[PDB]
Amino acid sequence: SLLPLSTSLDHRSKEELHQDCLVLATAKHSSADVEERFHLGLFTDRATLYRMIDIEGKGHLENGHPELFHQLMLWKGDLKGVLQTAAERGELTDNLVAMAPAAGYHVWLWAVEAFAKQLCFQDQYVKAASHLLSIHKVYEAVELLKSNHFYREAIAIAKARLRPEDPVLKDLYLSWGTVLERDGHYAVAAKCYLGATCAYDAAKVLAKKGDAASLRTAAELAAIVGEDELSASLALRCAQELLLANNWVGAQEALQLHESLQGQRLVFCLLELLSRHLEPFVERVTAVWKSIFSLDTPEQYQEAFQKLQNIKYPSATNNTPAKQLLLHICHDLTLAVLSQQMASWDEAVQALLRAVVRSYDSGSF
Amino acid sequence: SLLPLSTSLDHRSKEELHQDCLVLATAKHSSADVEERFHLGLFTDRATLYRMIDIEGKGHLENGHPELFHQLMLWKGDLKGVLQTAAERGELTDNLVAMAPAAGYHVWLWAVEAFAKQL
Repeated sequence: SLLPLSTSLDHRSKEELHQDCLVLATAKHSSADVEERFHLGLFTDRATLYRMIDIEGKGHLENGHPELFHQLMLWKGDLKGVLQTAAERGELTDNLVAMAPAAGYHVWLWAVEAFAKQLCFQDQYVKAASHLLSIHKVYEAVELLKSNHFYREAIAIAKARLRPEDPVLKDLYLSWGTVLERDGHYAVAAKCYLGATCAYDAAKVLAKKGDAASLRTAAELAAIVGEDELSASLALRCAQELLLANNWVGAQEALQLHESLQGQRLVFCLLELLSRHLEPFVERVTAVWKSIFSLDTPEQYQEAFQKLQNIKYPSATNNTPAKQLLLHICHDLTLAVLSQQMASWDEAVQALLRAVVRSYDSGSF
Repeated sequence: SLLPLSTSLDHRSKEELHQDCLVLATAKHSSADVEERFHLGLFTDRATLYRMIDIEGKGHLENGHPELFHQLMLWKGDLKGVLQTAAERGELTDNLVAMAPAAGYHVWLWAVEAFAKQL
């Protein structure tokens, strides 16, 4: 058990025990004979059981039980010495630090501070951070935790200690988000940026994913945080990225989140009509605009055109997939069918010529 | 690890994370929607991550890890309460008594005296 050597050399032959008793009688009544048998320190005097305990401690190596090794000094009473020598060999543990304040408060503080290091090299940074929290080392309990690549617990501790207006918590959010940027987890990065009371970059990091659903969610987030033009740009960008597989009406309703993409809405209507034509038109277009989009009056029919003539697309060279080529052609056709009525036909014929030239240029027959 | 529930309901589908981000944006800018998802307490405010930690603690029974259960209150800061309730259920341990003198000397004395009985 705790003293295997004593119980081993205490159940010997009866003659051995008789000799031990004789030696004890000789030593008690008065002494190099008692030195050979250390266990008589249990009965002889105080100066001998100390040596017996020391022998037991140095014998407590082969069984790998440093807890009893360090507890024996508590019986001897040298708590300070065993605490000091335990950290040097990397043997300080929770058991030893339990009686750390027995010798004094400063002794306990030294014990926990030293145990923090060993827990650091023993992949126990959470326990170390808790121990630094014990002496109310609030600021230090988070820097090592985040440096050890543990941001969730660090932020939890910082919020538990520090008030929300503290400057040493937003840095945790920004650092965790920046780390997550390269990891490809843009949603949680946007969450971290949102929690850092700076949502301007949250929409951008959410949009950085590139998926149409991610683009739309970034648009909605930017609308929520008050970035109206940013949300409008995000919706416009998700519009084309939604049209690839089979989605036409989904992008039609996605363009509705802000009241600045009505021209894009009626252009994507032409996209749908031209795509269906691949399975008159100039009047069916405006009829569908009147019916579905509920825009039937010359009044706004001009101001819905002036916002569509202000944007220009690239030259649309030969090397490009036909999708955005058709999108640009249909946008120009929409501009033509707009300008054909409220003004002279010069703009209509010019826009029709522009559309036909764009279609011809990119080798598209 | 220490918070299996958070890392479980934090690696969900991308649409779920987008909805969580939308709810966080709605709650930050001003709220019964944030109550359903407790992990937003990590980002929302102080009054919510306390409830998240409490939920984690009450979920720390099925895995049989009372050490983390009692360490979570150290993060929350109620060392006295966790020390007092640990002895009643027979869960006071060497780890808990390590930070016993953090709240005070008499607290440590009570902690060791109570741990003596359980031992």
